[PDB]
Amino acid sequence: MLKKKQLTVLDLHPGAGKTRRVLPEIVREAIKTRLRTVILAPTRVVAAEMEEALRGLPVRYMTTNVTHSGTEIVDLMCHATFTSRLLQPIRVPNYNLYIMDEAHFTDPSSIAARGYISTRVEMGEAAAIFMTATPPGTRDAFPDSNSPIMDTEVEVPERAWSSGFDWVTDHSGKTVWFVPSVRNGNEIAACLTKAGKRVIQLSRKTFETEFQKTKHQEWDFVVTTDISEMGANFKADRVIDSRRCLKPVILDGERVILAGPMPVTHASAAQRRGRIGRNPNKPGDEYLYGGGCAETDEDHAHWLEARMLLDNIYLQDGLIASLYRPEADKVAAIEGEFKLRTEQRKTFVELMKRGDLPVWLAYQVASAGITYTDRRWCFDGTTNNTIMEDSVPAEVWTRHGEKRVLKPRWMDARVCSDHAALKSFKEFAAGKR
Ligand SMILES: Nc1ncnc2c1ncn2[C@@H]1O[C@H](COP(=O)(O)OP(=O)(O)O)[C@@H](O)[C@H]1O
Ligand SMILES: [Mn+2]
Repeated sequence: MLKKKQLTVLDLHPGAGKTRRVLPEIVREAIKTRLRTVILAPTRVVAAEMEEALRGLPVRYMTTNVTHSGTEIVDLMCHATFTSRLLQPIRVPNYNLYIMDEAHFTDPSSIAARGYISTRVEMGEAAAIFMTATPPGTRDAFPDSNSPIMDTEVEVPERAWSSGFDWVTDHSGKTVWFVPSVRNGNEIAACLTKAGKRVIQLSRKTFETEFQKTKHQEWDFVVTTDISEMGANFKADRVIDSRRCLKPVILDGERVILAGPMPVTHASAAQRRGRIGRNPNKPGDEYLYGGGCAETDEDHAHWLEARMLLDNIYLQDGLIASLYRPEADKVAAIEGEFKLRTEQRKTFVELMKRGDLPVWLAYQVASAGITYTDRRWCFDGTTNNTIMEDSVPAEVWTRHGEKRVLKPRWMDARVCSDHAALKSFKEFAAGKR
């Protein structure tokens, strides 16, 4: 059963073998029946794990080993690559079958991809399989696992501590710890180091290049933000979960703020817990969690950002894809209201890719008719848009040979929320990329 007008949700529990056992079964059938197929991985790390599982099968990897093949049937790329080529003039094949792994990923690109795909199925042109243990709207934070898990609600620290949390360091196994922000992770990683622990810190931006150290290095703690929910694999016996995240929120339609950490969805909680309990020979991995879950995530900027991407993907004349139905009421918008014309869309795409700016911010710049390399907007905003570093106004040497205070016309706190984010924006403002 692969060629019909239907979207299948494959929702086996974490570790049941969606990526390693089921996926190759589908690819083999799609190859056999000559079905133009795309496989969508959330990250390059998952893409490499798919390659091990798919070795032997004719798959065209559109990901950074590629050897020429006369078989053109199954493509594999990241969610974000898929959506990006759909925004670009580059021609994306009209696949008969879409296979989305980790189809709960809530990056705006993944959300937009699911909207595009569900619209193609809804119109009779394709089939689709969404692989995820935690489909949108699940209220089960404690699904089944391969091995029994010990769940404990505790007070989870979010700052350095002197006393009160001895159970954290009095543990000899390996721990994955989900923190509410990169800054909080830094402060916690320094406390754990002080106590004689070996700590690796991961975030979404560093995940691709630094996750590999968790396999070629000795560690006691992985201190990380929510990137590791989707398909990160550690050999850990314990997960510590604050169950909270900073959330980017559009305030008064004019700016994005990072709103003070707010509980995660049951799906996120389930996915974090799902990093352990995966080995049937090891009962009693521990899931220690800091608070409750909430499904009130409509204030997250990524729902509107997904509409901004989807308004810019052509399907047929006068038709704009809707969000995947379980995600469609998360955002109030006018369909098409973010559609840019051809040259501004180009700028939008390039501000998001080489510029490395959040979708919301790239949209403000592109739709103002600013070209990609014109950085005068990073300095000409209102004084409440002044970016601080070490409690003083940040400054850069501009491409016009002047020292200017960083003061963007549109303010998005995600570009100055941590040291790495701000360094990156400072180089963008100076014209260095
Ligand atoms: N490199 C590996 N070698 C052997 N077993 C693995 C490896 N990676 C994962 N597994 C195990 O295979 C099972 C299925 O994993 P996976 O297909 O990723 O599950 P799912 O996609 O359903 O979350 C899990 O028990 C996992 O621990
Ligand atoms: Mn998987």
